[PDB]
Order: sequence, then C-alpha cells, then structure tokens
Amino acid sequence: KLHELKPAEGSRKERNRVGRGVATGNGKTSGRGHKGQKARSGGGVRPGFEGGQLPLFRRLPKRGFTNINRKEYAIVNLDQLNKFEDGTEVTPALLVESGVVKNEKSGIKILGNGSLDKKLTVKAHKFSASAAEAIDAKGGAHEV
Amino acid sequence: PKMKTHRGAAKRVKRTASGQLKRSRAFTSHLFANKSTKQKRQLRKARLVSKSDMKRVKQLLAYK
Amino acid sequence: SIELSDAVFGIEPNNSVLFEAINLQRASLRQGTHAVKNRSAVSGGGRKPWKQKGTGRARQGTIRAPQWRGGGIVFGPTPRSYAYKMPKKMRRLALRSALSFKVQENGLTVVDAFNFEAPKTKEFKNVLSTLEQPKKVLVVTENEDVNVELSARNIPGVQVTTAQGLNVLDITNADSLVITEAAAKKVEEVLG
RNA sequence: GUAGCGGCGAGCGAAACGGGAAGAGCCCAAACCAACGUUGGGGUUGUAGGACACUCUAGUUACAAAGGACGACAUUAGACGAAUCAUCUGGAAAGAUGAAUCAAAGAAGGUAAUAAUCCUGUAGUCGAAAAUGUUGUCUCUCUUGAGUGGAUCCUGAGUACGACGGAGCACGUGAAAUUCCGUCGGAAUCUGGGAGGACCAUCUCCUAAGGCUAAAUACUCUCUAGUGACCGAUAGUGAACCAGUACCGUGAGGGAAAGGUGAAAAGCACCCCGGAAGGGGAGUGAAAUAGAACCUGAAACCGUGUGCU
RNA sequence: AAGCAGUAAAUGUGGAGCCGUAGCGAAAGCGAGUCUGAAUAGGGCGUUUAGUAUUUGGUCGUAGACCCGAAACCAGGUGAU
RNA sequence: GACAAUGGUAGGAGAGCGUUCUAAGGGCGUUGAAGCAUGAUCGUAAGGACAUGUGGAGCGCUUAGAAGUGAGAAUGCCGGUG
Repeated sequence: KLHELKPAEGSRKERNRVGRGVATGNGKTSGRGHKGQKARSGGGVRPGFEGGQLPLFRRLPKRGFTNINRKEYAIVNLDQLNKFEDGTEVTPALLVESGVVKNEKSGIKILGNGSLDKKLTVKAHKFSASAAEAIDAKGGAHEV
Repeated sequence: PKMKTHRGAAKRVKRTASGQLKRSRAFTSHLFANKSTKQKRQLRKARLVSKSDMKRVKQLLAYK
Repeated sequence: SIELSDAVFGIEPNNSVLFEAINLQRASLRQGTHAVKNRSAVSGGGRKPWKQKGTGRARQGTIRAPQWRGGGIVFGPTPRSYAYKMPKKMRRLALRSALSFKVQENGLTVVDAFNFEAPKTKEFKNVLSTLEQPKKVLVVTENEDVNVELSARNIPGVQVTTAQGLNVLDITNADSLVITEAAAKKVEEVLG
C-alpha cells in the first residue's frame, strides 16, 4: 500500500557528508590530511604521472602495426549445432534466425570443439580440420 | 563526457584473456657490442606488466 | 462465468520490483525548473574593493563572493531531469503483481457492459452505491467510453481508464477495481 | 574515443555503411534560323545530349514568368450558465451538531475564522458593426511532345594544372591525394576531360571553370494561456517601496537601504498638567502593551526594587 | 538508441547498434589450441570456458570541481580643468 | 548463565538524532496553531514531552522520497550594542 512502502533488504545506503563536525570522523580536514598538494582544491597530479621519474609507458618501445584488410569470422562450435533436428540443413541465413549467430562479421566458420552426434548438412564460409572431419565422420555434407 | 584513451600506451601493450597486459622489453635499440650474448638473447622474450605498475596506469587503458 | 488464467491475477506479488516501479513512475513526473546564481551570474562585482595589503582588513577580491551579503551561491540547485528506466520484462512483472495483490484481497468486480446514453452523475453514483463499492475505485474498460468518462469524473475518488492505460500507481492508489468482461479479456491477452 | 595526427610529449580526433525526421526541381552561354553589333525564336546533357535533316500538339505567383476580382474559418469587445437551511461557541461561521440538494460544473480566488450549493467564477453553449491574417471556387495569366540519322558543327580559357610562399582539410610537409590565396608559367576538345589517399597501366563511376530553390534546423526583446517535491524580504532580478534612483567620480563607469494597524478609519468628541512635544482619564473596538516610530517582539547592552553574602 | 503514438507522464512500438558465447600471433593466418623455433623439443599466453540490463554506496577522469586570497598578462575605450 | 574485550591524533568501518519540502493514511486547532518566556521532567548521546503566561491562525503523527540539511574561530560579510 502507498502508506506502507518498503525497499528490499540491503538495497539502499545513506551517503557520507564531510565537514560536519568532529564526531562524524570527517570533520575538519574532511579526510584529506595536512598541508600538501593533494590537500588543495583542484586536486594533484595526472593519473599516469607528471614530473619526476620517466614514466613506464615512455621507456618501453612501440610494437607492430594494424592491417586495414582484416577479416574476423563468427565461429560456431560443434556443440552449438546439436539444437537442430537430425537430418536437417544448416545455412548462414538460419543460424542468425534460430539464435546461434548474432552478428555476421565477415562470414561463418565452424570449429571442432565438442561432440556432434547428428547427421545434419551444414554450409558455411570456412571449416577447420576437426570440423570437416567430425561432420563427415557420422554422415553429412558441407560446402563453401 | 567520454573518457579518453592514452594513445601512447595503447601502442605498447595488448590485453590477454585473464585481463593482464603484455609488454615489450627495453634496452634493445643499439650499442649491442656492450651487452653479452646471454643478455641479448633473453631480451627477445616478452613480459607482463607488474601489479605495482598496474595500480597506477589501469584507468589510462580502460577501453582497451 | 468468466475464466482468467493464473498468469495474471494469480501470481505471488514481487515487492521489490513493485517498489522500484512505484518510485520510477513517481520520479518521472517531476520537473526541475529551479536555478540559482553563482559568482559569474550575479550583477556587478568586477573590481577589487581595496588594495591587497597596507591597511588592516581582510583581503577581498570582489563584492559578490560567497561570504558577502548579496553575493553568489555555490553548489546550489540546477535544472535537470529525474527520470530513469528498467528492463521491459520488469515493467510487466510489476503490473501483474499489482493486479494479483488487488485480486487477493477481494477487490475485483467483473460486471457487464456500462450502458449509458447520456452523461449523468447521479445514475453512476447510484450504480456505485448498489454494487457496494468503497470510497476509492478504479473503473476499467476496453476503449474510450465518452458517456462513462464524462460522468463519474466529478465524484471525488473515482477515475476512469482503458485497458492499455493501466498503471502501477492507479492500481495501488485505488481501493477496489471494477472492470468489464471485454476489458478483462483484453488485459489477460495483452499481458502475460 | 575506433582509424589516424602528435617536441609520437601534453594532447587533438574523423568519415563511409546502417537506423530515423523531412523531402519538388529547374533557368541560362554555344551550334542554328529570321530582322535592323542589337533584340526575337531554338537549346540545356553522361543509358551521351544538343544543332541540321526526317512523318508530328498541364493556369503551379515558395524556385521553375509575372499585375488582379472571387466564401469559409481564426484573432481583436462580450452574453447565458445547477444546487442549503436550523441550533451551539464567538465580535463575526464557511467550524461542531442535524436535516437537504446539484454535478459534462468537487479548478481557483474573495466574503468578519476552515464554503460544490453567498459572490466573481467553472463544465457546456451563444456572439461580431469594423480591421487583419490564413486557406478554396470559378474567373484570370503563361504553355511544343517522343523515337529513329549522328557527313558536318557546339557543349563555359589566361580556365584547369605546374614551380615558389602560405592557409584549410581530424591529418604539425610528412610517402599528402582531395581545395583556396599572391607571383610566374601555362592544356586538351567525345578516339575529349576528372576521380577511385604519391605515382604508372587496366577496370568502375562521373562530366569543372554560369545561376536559382520550400521542408525537417538555431534563438527569444516580445504577445496570449498555463506549469513547478523553485524563493519568501541578509532570500528571489541590482530594484516587491517613485531603482539604474539617493550617493560617489572630470569622464568612461560603480551603486545601495527601505514590505506588514484593524474585519471595517469606526484614526482617540470631551476634561486635566504644559509655550509646545509628551502624558493621566473618558470614549471606539473582540483586543490600544493593535494609536500610524503601529502583527509577533529573541540576545547583546542599559536601569529600579528586593531574599542570602 | 533516435524516432512514432500518449496528459511536458506511466509504457506501447522501434533490433541500426552494444556486451557475452574462443583464443594466440607484429601481420598473412590457424583454431582448443596458437606463437617462437630445424624440432611440444623446451618455454610464453589460452582451454575457468556465466554473463548481461537498471540502480544504492565508495573512489577516479573531463568540466572553476571543497571555499576565500595575489604580485601580473592581453583586448577595446576614458582622461592635459 | 560462565568467560573475555572496551586510553587514543592522521585515517578506515558501522549504527543513529535533528531540520525544510513531496506522497499515502490517519488526526489536532478561536472551548485557541506556530513562535516566544519560565519550570525542581524524560532518554546512554545527538535530543523528546508536559504545565503555566504572551500570541492570534495554522500545525503535528506513521511509513516512504528528495536536499540550498546542523556554525565558535577564515585580520570572514551585513546590522545592532558596549
């Protein structure tokens, strides 16, 4: 009822207010300490560092490059294919529909992690050595 | 607004599966006549960022 | 006479989700429209009042500082919005909880069609008193009934709503619920 | 916060794709024909168009060419508009206690205290001499349409582009394309020219060096009707009050303080002390320690009289 | 998410987009395994393979960022009573 | 019921008092609200009642929500008075 309301147990907590007397425990200096750079309004040094010793991310070398023609493949392992009725046909337009592939980056690839225990025909862009052997090991077909 | 990545730090580390960062070694640019064979062969291997350094630079690489 | 599946009107209410829904709705119909003036927005106070040192006085820089009488305010109100959101699946679990709680305490009244041809407050007042209804009642139909909404709206404690206008706040504030069979079927079919 | 830029330091930072709001496209220069350079006609492009030669007829006044008569609304004054009586306390009833009534009207404000039924109102209807705005129906005003042939002709020049010096593109001269300025040089003509991030070859897309164009977008000095878990006189605009005012400065310019009797002035007739101010009575009023220096009236500070020392 | 409908609401609708279900390598690439390497020979990082959306509290970053206080710098004006 | 622990600055953790506004419910008030003054009252603390004077119209309680939420000191600002 509107006159008897109760939030769930442990779901709320009161905020802490500083500079409100000595009995609270955060009264005078409000938890900052005594007379430093970190005790002034406006804060102190940058999150990485500033001044002083040479930073760690400046005494190490750079490495590598980025390829603009990069290709990433949506992978489906052999376990995710058991949801289909045995003897069915699997196509990239149906994996996205049934709820195995959410985003089709640059095609579908099948990886051999698990057990198949089916006789279904699957057609995808790429196959691995285990995926193609295990699929053909119990009856089936595949295409590219 | 949005936080900004450290561009000079994103060119030097990579993210691993457990969440750590993989780095490269220093003291390998030149002056190799002054270093022994054992030193130069063992500076080819990679390392990981220490936990002492992680406590300071973790926020600079949050989108990476 | 009328069968309704226990998915609605027959579940155990969830109190945490109901509290969250009540607080969300009540916070989302509140406008900010409040503002103060800081140092820069208060009129005047450009020059220094007196020289930094030489006379015995506290050093001051402007006559509109926070500690002056008539100066700017620091850390005051500023206009903003208070609304937020929750997952769609929790917005529906809260509504069924309200309907089920209302059903639990015998606050549900299924009736036939409201047969009104012209607006008339006394006829609906007599109808409400015949069915033994409490002071606060919510009446629900399927579409917009003009002749039902025109009357029954000047009576303090009665509100009219449709099937796709049901609220967590309307159900919780009302003391008993009066519905029609078509409205009940629409409520059962839409929700779940 | 990706690609990238960066004493590769601090830091800077995109676009195309996709999802939406809104959504019409057109006029000139040249070839060519007729008249006395002139003004008319013809003509507007990449699936290649146009000139010449072959059979040939939707008003868009926001671009697209530009002057006017022609009924419905909106705004600017307003008018109708339901329902209550009695007792108690009180100075006064709307409060308390009983009997009623209205409601497409229980928003709000006032009335001697706290009113759906006392008053102005509200819901709902009615209404325009005259002026202005927005729209629609004839009148009114312009109007040339598509394919086949391509002998031959036309399709924007000190322009494009290059070197030197700068700038702008997220891009600091870097391997810098794409585009702008100053100086100096300086093309091609459909088997033509440009682009696809130096550059060349092949492919794909487009056609520079003339012009015009509503809508979705930004803001509020204002007018009308409203809203708030915004302020309540050291707050809220500097300014609730004759405020950009008193005042200060040669000048530009800087800038305050100040709200409250009572329901109704019914704002103390008259007598006494005094030169007067001020007071003591008597009256008004529910109340005058509510008498205009007026609601409530705290602390500092200043006085008079008293129990114990 | 933007948008649309709704009382400046609640929540309908909207699946562009985002995080996770698989890593390793500078990259081509391979894939429960990959990189280095003549050689799983040894070694490095992975094979845990439960996340995801909203929100109370703590801390951080970008904004003046807990409050008051300079000596100064730049830009446009006013002054030879 | 038996035993054990409880000095404390910087600083970490936990539980509470009070103030203004909103929602729902339930109440008080001219037979006298808030405010002010006095009192020999209650709780471990922040603090809460009651009675009597003044005052002349508004205000508490319970559960939730949100903050311009607590003053002894800055040669602090404004007013009054030594």
